[PDB]
Amino acid sequence: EPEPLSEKALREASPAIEVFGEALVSGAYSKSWSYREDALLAVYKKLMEMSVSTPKEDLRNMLRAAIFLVRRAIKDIVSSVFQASLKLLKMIITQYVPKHKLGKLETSHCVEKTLPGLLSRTGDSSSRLRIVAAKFIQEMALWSEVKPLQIVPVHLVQLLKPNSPTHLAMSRVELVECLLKEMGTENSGFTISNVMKFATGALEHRVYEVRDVALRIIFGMYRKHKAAILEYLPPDDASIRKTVLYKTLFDGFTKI
Repeated sequence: EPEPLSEKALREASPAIEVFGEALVSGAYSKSWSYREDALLAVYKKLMEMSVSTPKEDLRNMLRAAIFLVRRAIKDIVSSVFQASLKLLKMIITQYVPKHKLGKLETSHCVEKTLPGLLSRTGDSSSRLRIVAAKFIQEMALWSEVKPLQIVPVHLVQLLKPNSPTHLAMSRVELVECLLKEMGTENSGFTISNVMKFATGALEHRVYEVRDVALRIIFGMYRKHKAAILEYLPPDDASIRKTVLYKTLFDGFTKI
């Protein structure tokens, strides 16, 4: 058996316990990584095998309990556990919700409860994991169930603090750059306004490599939206060119 749940865990995981039983949840909370992976794979199996005749309220409660466990496991240091959480999350969004016609409110809940944690992992000190997490976010943004919600792009363009951790910041600017290229600004969630707010914010970041991606984003936009971009930025003059970024920006525009 997995070790007993702490008193803290029993109350917080009550809805999950109600749905899956204490044994499974104890596995999910176990200090043993194999018990955690097994628990998540068991949740995957339990949800996949739910008959369509299951009352909708039960199916919703089960989704919510599964997402509770997913949200925890997205933080896992062990790759097999993290991967099982992604497998489960992708299944809930792309298979379970549509199978049971639960509605896009449930899809929204899945994304909103997990995206912040997924984004956190893109700040990991190991490149392997940063890439895994960012690629999953990229794929989730483009799933047919998720794209029309316009959730992912909006989350990605939220303020980036100038002192934010380098790996986290780099992953964020690269995600925006990548998804913006692929999705554009029509019905995606990205707009000239929210991209420019994000990118110009990122230009203040302390790390050159971060600012450089922000410049690429702006140059990309400028090619398509010259007037809007120039109207957004401070006006070009001799004084502002004393800062290297703006010299680069405005000279770059003139090069384009």
